[PDB]
Amino acid sequence: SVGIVYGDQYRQLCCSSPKFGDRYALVMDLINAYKLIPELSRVPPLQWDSPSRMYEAVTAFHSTEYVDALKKLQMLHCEEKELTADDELLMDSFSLNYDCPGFPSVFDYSLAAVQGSLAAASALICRHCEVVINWGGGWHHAKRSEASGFCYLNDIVLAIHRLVSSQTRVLYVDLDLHHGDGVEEAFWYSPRVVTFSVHHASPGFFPGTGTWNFLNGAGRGRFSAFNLPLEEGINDLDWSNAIGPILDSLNIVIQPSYVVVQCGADCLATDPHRIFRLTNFYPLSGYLYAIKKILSWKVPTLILGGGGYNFPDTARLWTRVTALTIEEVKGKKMTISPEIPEHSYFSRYGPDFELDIDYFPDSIQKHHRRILEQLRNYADLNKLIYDYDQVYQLY
Ligand SMILES: CCCCCC(=O)N(O)[C@H]1CC(=O)N(c2ccc(Cl)cc2)C1=O
Ligand SMILES: [K+]
Ligand SMILES: [K+]
Ligand SMILES: [Zn+2]
Repeated sequence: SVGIVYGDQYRQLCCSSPKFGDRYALVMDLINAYKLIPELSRVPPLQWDSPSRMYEAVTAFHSTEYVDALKKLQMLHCEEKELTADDELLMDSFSLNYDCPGFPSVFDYSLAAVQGSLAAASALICRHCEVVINWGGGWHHAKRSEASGFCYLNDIVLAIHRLVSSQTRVLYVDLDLHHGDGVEEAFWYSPRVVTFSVHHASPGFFPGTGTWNFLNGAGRGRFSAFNLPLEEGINDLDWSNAIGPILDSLNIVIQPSYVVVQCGADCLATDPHRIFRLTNFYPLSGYLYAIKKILSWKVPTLILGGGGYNFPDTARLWTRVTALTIEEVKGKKMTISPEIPEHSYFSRYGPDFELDIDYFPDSIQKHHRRILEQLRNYADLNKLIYDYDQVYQLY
């Protein structure tokens, strides 16, 4: 069973932010336009018995003072009440400013992603679903006491905490254009959550981490945080060859109980960032290559969204990821028309109204040797036994 998180209230909240507007509606409506919803099990967002239960859940990671501030920000924006100088200073102390400003539903909006991803984790734990998709989740930058990169609450960290707290190891794979710093930091000292981010890094590029400083964890979590920074311009094939052996080696050595994949769509060639040149093509899209490989491991998996600022092309990609997941999990052939079906947001898919995006297409060897060494160090530190040459052969 492949699950997907949605709901009427969830849709309105996921569409209430100024930065991401109606992206989630385009995504879910295109999935619906392609007749995928009857193939999927709807997973409703988690709700709580009381304010105290909600607060307990969110402060499993975030600080009480930060959650207090995020609630107050919504309350202030809920009225005409412009912030006092003291309130501005309070918000600044949590980076609830500039790129992460307040809006009338900022706490409800960020809490909704947490509700969705926690529900997804529970459905995996109870084995109701083999894979769960949450295209309203994936906010990998939020820190314990700091908003960052349009992320206010870290739904990923809270979902992973629910998985490991259910011997359990989690592999987190972050495919976003940006380094998954918030998730990496949360599990820096934890050997049982191994994090792996592939991303662009360059001077002045957000958030700045995930590159040479390589730090890789600390304490009992030493060697447990993996990173592969790539230069601008990389295409589907080169990105696939860069991460492919790393993914397979992580699965062999870690033997994870769960995999959590952040599938931010800002690596697409048509994203306004214009840094990587990945596609959604399925003849092959780097995203689909990676997701297909992860799903072949037959490990219960959470697939999350993230970045993606070209909303129709994000919808194009995530619709294909959803169909691929159905096909790989259920063994059911999926046939998506190359033409965008008529539906509410059909006019947004100009100019050609095709499902393919409108695009025409040894430093990594050193990184591979470095990561192989780090994997061996992780395995030694943690008394894990693994076929050294079967893993080296992957590269
Ligand atoms: C969780 C994924 C979506 C939101 C975060 C993310 O992964 N995004 O896609 C980037 C895009 C971008 O340009 N930023 C950014 C740049 C500079 C500054 Cl200062 C703050 C934010 C992000 O956070
Ligand atoms: K990433
Ligand atoms: K870790
Ligand atoms: Zn991003």
